[PDB]
Amino acid sequence: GTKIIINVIFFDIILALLMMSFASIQPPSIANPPTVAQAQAQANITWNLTVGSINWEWLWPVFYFVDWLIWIVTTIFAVVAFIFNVFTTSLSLLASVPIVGPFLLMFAVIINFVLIWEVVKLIR
Amino acid sequence: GTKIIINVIFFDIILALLMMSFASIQPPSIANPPTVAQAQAQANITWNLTVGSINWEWLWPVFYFVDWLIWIVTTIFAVVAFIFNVFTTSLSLLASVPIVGPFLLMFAVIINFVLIWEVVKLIR
Amino acid sequence: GTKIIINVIFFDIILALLMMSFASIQPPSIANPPTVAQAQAQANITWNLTVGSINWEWLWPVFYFVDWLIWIVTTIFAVVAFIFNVFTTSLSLLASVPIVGPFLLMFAVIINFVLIWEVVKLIR
Amino acid sequence: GTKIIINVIFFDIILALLMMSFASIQPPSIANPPTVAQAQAQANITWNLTVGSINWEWLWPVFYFVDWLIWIVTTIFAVVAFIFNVFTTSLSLLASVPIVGPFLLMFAVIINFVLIWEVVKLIR
Amino acid sequence: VSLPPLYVEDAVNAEIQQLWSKSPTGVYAFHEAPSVNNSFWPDDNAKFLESIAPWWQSYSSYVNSTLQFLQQSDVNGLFIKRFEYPLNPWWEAVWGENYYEGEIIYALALLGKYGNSQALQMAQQAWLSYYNQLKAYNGATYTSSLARFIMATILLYNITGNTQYSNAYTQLANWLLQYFLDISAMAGQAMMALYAVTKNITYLLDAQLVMNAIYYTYKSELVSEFGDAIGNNTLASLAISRVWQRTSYTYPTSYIYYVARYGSGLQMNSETQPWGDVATQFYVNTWSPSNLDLFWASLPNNNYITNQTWNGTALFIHLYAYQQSQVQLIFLTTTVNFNVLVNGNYTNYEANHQIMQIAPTLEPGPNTIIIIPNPKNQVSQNTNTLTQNELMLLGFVIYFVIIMVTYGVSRNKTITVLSSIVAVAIVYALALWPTYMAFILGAVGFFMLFYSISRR
Amino acid sequence: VSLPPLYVEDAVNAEIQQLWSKSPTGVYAFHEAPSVNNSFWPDDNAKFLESIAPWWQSYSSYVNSTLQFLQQSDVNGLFIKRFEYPLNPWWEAVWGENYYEGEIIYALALLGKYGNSQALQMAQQAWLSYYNQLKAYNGATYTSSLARFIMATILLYNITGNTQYSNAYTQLANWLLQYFLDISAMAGQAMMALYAVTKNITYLLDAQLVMNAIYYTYKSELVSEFGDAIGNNTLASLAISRVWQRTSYTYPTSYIYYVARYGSGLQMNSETQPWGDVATQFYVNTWSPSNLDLFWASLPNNNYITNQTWNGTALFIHLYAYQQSQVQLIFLTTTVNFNVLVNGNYTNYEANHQIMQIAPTLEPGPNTIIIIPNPKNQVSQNTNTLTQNELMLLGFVIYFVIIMVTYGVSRNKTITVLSSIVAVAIVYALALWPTYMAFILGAVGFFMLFYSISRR
Amino acid sequence: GTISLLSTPPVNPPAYSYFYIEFQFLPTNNTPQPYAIFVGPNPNNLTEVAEGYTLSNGTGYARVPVINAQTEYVDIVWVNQNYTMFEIFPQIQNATTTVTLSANNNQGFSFSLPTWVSWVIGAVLMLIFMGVGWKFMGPAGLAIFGIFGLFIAMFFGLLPSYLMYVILFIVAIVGARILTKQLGG
Amino acid sequence: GTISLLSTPPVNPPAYSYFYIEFQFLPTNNTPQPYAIFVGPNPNNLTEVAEGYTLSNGTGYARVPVINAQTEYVDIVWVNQNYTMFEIFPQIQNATTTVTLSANNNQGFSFSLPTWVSWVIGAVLMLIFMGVGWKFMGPAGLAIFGIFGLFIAMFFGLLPSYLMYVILFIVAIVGARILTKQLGG
Amino acid sequence: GTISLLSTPPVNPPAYSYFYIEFQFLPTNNTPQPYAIFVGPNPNNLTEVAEGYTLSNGTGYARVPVINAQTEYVDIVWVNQNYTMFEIFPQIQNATTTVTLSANNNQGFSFSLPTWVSWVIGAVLMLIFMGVGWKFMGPAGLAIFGIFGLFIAMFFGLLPSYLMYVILFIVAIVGARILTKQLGG
Repeated sequence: GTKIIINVIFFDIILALLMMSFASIQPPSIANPPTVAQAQAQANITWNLTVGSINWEWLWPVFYFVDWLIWIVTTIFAVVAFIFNVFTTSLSLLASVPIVGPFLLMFAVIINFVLIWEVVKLIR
Repeated sequence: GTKIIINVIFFDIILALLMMSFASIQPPSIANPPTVAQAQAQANITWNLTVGSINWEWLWPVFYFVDWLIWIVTTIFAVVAFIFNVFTTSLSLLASVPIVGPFLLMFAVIINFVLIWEVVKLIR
Repeated sequence: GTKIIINVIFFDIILALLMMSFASIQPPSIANPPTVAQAQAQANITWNLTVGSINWEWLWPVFYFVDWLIWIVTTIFAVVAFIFNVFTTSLSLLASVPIVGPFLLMFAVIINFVLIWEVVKLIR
Repeated sequence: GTKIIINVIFFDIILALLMMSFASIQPPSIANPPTVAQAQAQANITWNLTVGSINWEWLWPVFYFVDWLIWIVTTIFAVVAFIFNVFTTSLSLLASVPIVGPFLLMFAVIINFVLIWEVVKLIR
Repeated sequence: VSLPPLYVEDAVNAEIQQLWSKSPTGVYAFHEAPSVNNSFWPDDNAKFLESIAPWWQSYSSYVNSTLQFLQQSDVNGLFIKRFEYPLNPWWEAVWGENYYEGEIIYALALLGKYGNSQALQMAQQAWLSYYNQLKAYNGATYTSSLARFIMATILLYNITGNTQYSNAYTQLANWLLQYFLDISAMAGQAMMALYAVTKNITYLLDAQLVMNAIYYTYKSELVSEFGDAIGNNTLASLAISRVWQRTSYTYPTSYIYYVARYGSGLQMNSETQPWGDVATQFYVNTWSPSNLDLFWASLPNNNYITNQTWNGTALFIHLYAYQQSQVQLIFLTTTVNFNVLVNGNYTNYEANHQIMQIAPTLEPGPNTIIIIPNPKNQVSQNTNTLTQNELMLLGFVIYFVIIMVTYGVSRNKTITVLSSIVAVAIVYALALWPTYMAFILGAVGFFMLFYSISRR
Repeated sequence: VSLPPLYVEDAVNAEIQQLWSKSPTGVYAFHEAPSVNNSFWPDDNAKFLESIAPWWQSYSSYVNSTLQFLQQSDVNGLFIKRFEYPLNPWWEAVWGENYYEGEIIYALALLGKYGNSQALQMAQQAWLSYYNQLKAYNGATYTSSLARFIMATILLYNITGNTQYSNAYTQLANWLLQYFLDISAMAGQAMMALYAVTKNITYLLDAQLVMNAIYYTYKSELVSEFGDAIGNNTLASLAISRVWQRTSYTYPTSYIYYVARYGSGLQMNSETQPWGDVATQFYVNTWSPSNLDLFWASLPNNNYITNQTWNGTALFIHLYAYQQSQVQLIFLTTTVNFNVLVNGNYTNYEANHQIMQIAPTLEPGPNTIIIIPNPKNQVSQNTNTLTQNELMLLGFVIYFVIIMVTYGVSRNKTITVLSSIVAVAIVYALALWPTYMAFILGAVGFFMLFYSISRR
Repeated sequence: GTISLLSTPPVNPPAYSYFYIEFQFLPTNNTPQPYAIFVGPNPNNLTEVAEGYTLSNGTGYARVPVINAQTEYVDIVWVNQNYTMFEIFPQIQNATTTVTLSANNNQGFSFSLPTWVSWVIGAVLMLIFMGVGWKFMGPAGLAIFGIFGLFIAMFFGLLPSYLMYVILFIVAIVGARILTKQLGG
Repeated sequence: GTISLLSTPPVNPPAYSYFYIEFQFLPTNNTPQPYAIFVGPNPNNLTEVAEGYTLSNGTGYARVPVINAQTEYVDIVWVNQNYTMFEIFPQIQNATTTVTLSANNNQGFSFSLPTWVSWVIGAVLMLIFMGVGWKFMGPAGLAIFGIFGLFIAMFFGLLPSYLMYVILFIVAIVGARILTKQLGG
Repeated sequence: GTISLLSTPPVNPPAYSYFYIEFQFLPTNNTPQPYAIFVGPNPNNLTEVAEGYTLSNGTGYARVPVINAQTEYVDIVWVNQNYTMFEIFPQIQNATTTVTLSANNNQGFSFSLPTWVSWVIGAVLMLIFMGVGWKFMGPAGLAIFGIFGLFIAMFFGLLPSYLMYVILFIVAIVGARILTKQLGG
């Protein structure tokens, strides 16, 4: 649910602003897409058995598709890293309160555990 | 959720219009579909071992399907690029306000981070 | 549904706090991502038949993708272990009540079975 | 829908308690994860043709991934068995009423058929 | 990880439930007698520690308490005898050296063998202190305490490995060779321990001399322990039977060793109850077989068990009695079905899943009881104003009364269903209803109260 | 990344908590005495910097403050002696050259060795200034300051690598060969440093001459540092024991070095407290073993430790005392279980997870304490109007009173539950309730207040 | 497989206390496993407590309460595979409880009532306090003044302590609800 | 990688204007990348502006405002990798603003108030206008008459212009909501 | 693995301040890892703070507060693997606080009350201000006038500062809710 994600991030940013610490989340990164020439170079392994020579040049589309899949996985991992950073920064700001620290921390980490479970569901 | 996407885009366009800058989003591009002849030419690698000659012509449907898959991935990437452009243009318009810049920017980038998380979910 | 997960965790933490036992859930772990060099070393098996020598070096992207998949599965398992720990700690706190033990336990274990069924759905 | 699952289980437990038979559902089991050494031992089949010797040791990640998949399926089956047991126990408790047996049984088995259809959807 | 058996658990439970109070200084410990209520003997707590050593982790709190008591009841290395409560009709304790303090050393060593490194260090320190004190004089101490010292030294050498203990006990052996019923029993026990460690014939010669040489129950318990050390079935069985003649036992909890049956003050003297526990557990661990463990026997008059032999796969009890009468034997066991044979008449028996019990009638002459566990073709069997309706009517009336009164006082319905809940509680408190209807109506009222709160 | 040990932390914490105030110019710094309250000695802050140099990053703020104080208390390269507060009964500071300013150079160099490049540049600049000033005259300066200058030059050559320092110290060596207790101690310390850097026999000859030559505590601290440099266990241990005779130490926080036990004004003279810290840490780092670190010893009367040797795997303390009495030794350590031996009596001891402490009774003659860490067969143990119910009734009454008063004043229910929350707070403020019930009712009131706000 | 106890359970514990047990499983491959602790008088009548899943190591740490009976059997169950039970003899607490309210130090008002009259008095007091709370605050007032009245009953010799946890449970769920209602869409 | 400026940033710009920067990245393989422009007085105190993702070419076009300080550091950040900053000296605008209302051509009523009295006057005027709008139209009247009153304040020497955008932001979101409420199910 | 401190924690910090710690992990392969900082008096009684995940580099930067006790143990925990603690001796702040209200420069009204009377006075003041806020504005008035009253209490010698954050937390969640209610469907 994107609505829950946005609500958690909005609560995070509002609380951060209310502590007179204006810090906005930076846009997530995206893994580099795989070029066609990279796939062509990947599937250029030619070998020479005693029966003759053969090369896996015609397997270019398969390795291009595999490269797209690994790009998908890498982008998912980068988004995971960004949201982990959001988690860390939020509770780093939260942990400085002297006495009411533990309880506010429990509630904030419950909310950001909802966030992290959304991330885990995204992983699968 | 397409409703959240439409709401974010509508807020973006309404705010852009209210700043007396009438600019509508352009339609997203779609990656070129793979023709049958392209797949036939892809799987035309014939090799001649000492045991005889053999060609992977009968593997045409498999490479056609792989080409359709890479088309799906490329279209997803193109949609990603278009929405990234929407992100950039929205906050480029937003960043010009003199003093209330940072706070309005925080809120707008939270909304467009909901947008970007919808995009990331689309990627997976 | 992340909302149900968050509600169950919030009930767990609130009840734990009300028993004067302040203990917050720790962030879940994430399995180590697979490096490119690890995949290269994995697909470095070269064999020497009487017909000649050949190596599966060009199969690097496939094993990289398989490594990403096993990373996904391992991360799912780690999240499973963390939520199982949450289950165990919650009812360990719940089981100490002298007489009303069994009934409160039945209700709490029904709620945490909703939690565990969410986990099982995550597994699939 | 986890909410429907929890509602059905709560109705089951409440009715069981109201018949003065306090019995809570036991936590579901989880299939054993596959160790790395098990996958290594699985892909240790080396064969010696007249052309030379070759072993499928480099296919370790593929069989590790297949082992993770069969673990997923086995865990799904174990959850299925547990919920089937819940089904059986619920209507075993329900079937003892002398005269209003059949009708209460029809309604309870409709509810637990909603439960079993949720299980079937989980299977797929 | 070991668990205490039933006899030890019962004895320690009875002693703890009855003989546990507050010491003058602050640490909870055992007093001496139910009637005295004043004196706190550290020696007595040492006896309890000896009794409970093999399963120390079970009674962790009590052992920690008595260890603290011993720690604050030792001046340098030698323990004092009493911590007396002043009789009303800052330390209040006689400072004389405590008799059978070698028993204290043995108890601490036994505790150290199974764990409790604090107890082991305590035993080593007190060992050194008392050994120096003895070398100061020679052999001018209590003789039974000296025998228990030899036992403690043997245990310490067994579990510590320090070589000096070896030499010490050798010298200590000479002292025991340099020298009542109970002292003779402990002397023979130390003789047997010395033979077991060094295998020298003279120790056996002295031990068999004590054997051939052979009221106030404890003496019989030391005699039984001595006979158990020697290996004479007749003497050990006779002494343990004399021990059992005057004990009170019920199946679940209580196992009380009286101090004198003929005496007016039977009570539970703490000097003997741990001794009785040690005697019973020693007899069971040594002479009884692996599963069938005989720990209690009610023998009226002067009946005494003579022999208990595990011949092949069947237990034989040879017993002597007077003026017929019936004895009652209780065996700790796991098996459910097994056949007993009194003489040759195939009598029946009672057996739970953990305790079996036979109550046969025995002839005046010597008689044999043959217990065969897991037998073929088993023969023995395993056999061993107002009224309710008026009260129910009154309960219904009271329930309707309180519900209507609540509705009249407060027009709200949620308060009314809450009052229905509390009315179920009240009518259960007076036991006017059976628990079935009370619980059903209570659960219904709970769910209906929450429904009414929801519907507002 | 290193962390300060417990003794250094305690001493610096006590000095900072007691001897930290505002300088006349603005930078916080240490004054001289608790009673004087006026004079601020830059030399004293240099002594503190010497004490805290090895773990400088821990006390970053205080070191930065005192470094700024030194920066504004230096004219060109030579520091002034005092920054006096005028006695009421724009710069106010006597401009005379500060005694033991070579100590300041040594402190800045020691700070520079572990980091703080500002301190290193300061040390180099002041080194050049004072070396030029000395070459102007010859050897007409304070001799202990000259010895500390040789030490600072040695450190600077160690960490900077500039060759001129080498030549300088050689010439400086001659000056020290050209020339009270404390000055003799520093002269011997510089002799030992010169031998350690150049390995020339004449420096050892002079150092052993000072050795053979051997109130106001600091002198003893310099003597202990000199003996530590030499390597004589007897002299260094005796001096550090004389240091410890008149210190006040508690386990958690305080470690105060008095300036004179016999004198009326014991106090904490800042000239000596960092010196005492340096002496203690030097003695621990050099003579004590890796883990078992002895840093404090309460020795009544004139008892003094003579030797502390780590023989194999056991620590030996040879100590001399007068008129029996009991000394108390405190060791910094990590291990929990280890056995101490006073003479041969196997005395007990106290040990936390970080501090062990022994309080034995010592004979008038020389005595040996043997501490064996992680030993086999350990012997020593590790032992060391109204009432509440009326107040609870009053608290219940007050709670109901305030809730009812709030409901009467304002008919709203949200205000009522908020008043219940604040009533829990109030009844906790007067300590009428235990914290358990107060917290339970506070949390319940919080959640019920939010529920009531939701339900409106 | 087999199950074992890594920590000895304390025999003869207090009447209504709890103790930790350290139970470790054998041939558990790598996965958490379910368990349940059936505690009760006589092996036939067992009341189930302590659900949860053991660690991947195969060792689970659980809390076991003690019933008000002379003999209590505690049975660790793997839920499918092998199980084991042990017997404990907790100290019995007398049905009648005597309470001493201390006023002005030495003087103490000591009294003890039969369990039925104490229960009915506490029940009527709970009625009065819950009704007053409903009139004053509202539906949340029910819970708040129920907690207050049960506290004031526990101060006297009245309704036992564990009843509190019941209310303390029911509040918790409600709290969770409101928190959720302030988080999602 | 490295980041560079394809367009020279104008030194000495007006007080509250904006300028475009043309920043291009190096070894960006083929994907858009994040960036952020921290603009502020002194490198320590930077206020973040201009989120967005650069084009796949590796060049991003962004807008940078100018603060009312003599020295302003503008720092383009790749958000993870290398960053670079440059200094700009914008023209300082005096705190006191003098406004000239021209009536009948040549004659002009010129006046200037201290910033505090102008701020409080504008605040009270905003109160009056927003209350009147709430009475007249409603909750949307709040926004409409806030815009009107802030316009009439900007006509005088009163509250600065950018405050408008705040309201102009808050209206926009509301508008989006209603549009969504008229589209989906 | 092993965990280490890249920055030295400042011994003897002020009473209620905070400091940064720079803790880096060893054999962390490439992934972020959890951590928790248990800070408290004596190693047995630790209160948990500073959840979060370290960077992929293996180094995490965290904030640690200081309790009002002479000895404080701060324990970084990897949450599963190795952990380490260090002791800090913060300066103790006296229970009684003396406040000086300066009027007309030199003259200063100085006063200090016992902690209990100050707490009860602040509590009653919070009651009065929150009730007035509820009467004036509404449910949001509760929060607004609670903030105002707690400010006016902090001006005097009254309720401590951190209480504000509690309210400042509770407002934030509410704000999030309304924002969400104006975004989605």
